[PDB]
Amino acid sequence: AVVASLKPVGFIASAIADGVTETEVLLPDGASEHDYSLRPSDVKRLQNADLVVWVGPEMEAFMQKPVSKLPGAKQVTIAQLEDVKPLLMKSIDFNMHLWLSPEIARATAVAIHGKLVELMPQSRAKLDANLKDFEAQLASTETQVGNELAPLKGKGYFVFHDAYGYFEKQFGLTPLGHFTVNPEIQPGAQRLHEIRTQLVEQKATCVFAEPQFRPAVVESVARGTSVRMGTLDPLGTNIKLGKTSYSEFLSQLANQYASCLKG
Ligand SMILES: [Co+2]
Repeated sequence: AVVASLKPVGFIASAIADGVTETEVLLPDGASEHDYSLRPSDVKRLQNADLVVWVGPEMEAFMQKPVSKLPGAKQVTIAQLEDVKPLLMKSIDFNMHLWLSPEIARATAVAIHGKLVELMPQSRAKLDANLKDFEAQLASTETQVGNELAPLKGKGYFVFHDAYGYFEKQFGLTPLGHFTVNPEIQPGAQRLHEIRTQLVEQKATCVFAEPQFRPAVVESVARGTSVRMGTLDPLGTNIKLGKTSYSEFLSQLANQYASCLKG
């Protein structure tokens, strides 16, 4: 099996490995990439994996130590791939939400493919086909997502999690910035004043919460203002692993944006 750190990383892995081997994801649905510790049993899961795919030490802090017990030959460490490094964005220290970049997703898929071919040369033909099928899917999706978000150019929005920079830049979306907010408690008066001022001064169209946010949080932020409330899921909790899962994840995100922004 290929073991991926986070679910969308698993979506990319499962496209290349479909019909050759299994793909498992380490981070459970609902968990945060920034606040997690691996299970006691994951140690054996990593040792048995054919391949471990992760972003890198600036993203999955929960994997630094366990990954040092693995040869670099077993790893696809996306942030440190030669073709990924020139693609890294700041951030105004790079933004490490790489699985949201169709071009880094392609570089990731090439790396996975290269390595599975070495380990399973008998499955070369299937692996080659899976890479070709992944490219075809992703290019159709890029076209669809591009068409979807183009009429939304110029509509400014804020988000509560700075995870979307690679996606936004490729598809011409107008983010205004992000806010650092507690997902669990209602914002107090100060934080509400600072946010709502920006919402009004910058004439925001939307604020986007995330699934792990209890509804009353964003509702409190939006109260009074004419700003609409949306939801984005950067980890595609909703979507099941499989051949078409990465393309599905990107389309769902574009729909989430459009569902609030169209208007
Ligand atoms: Co994040």
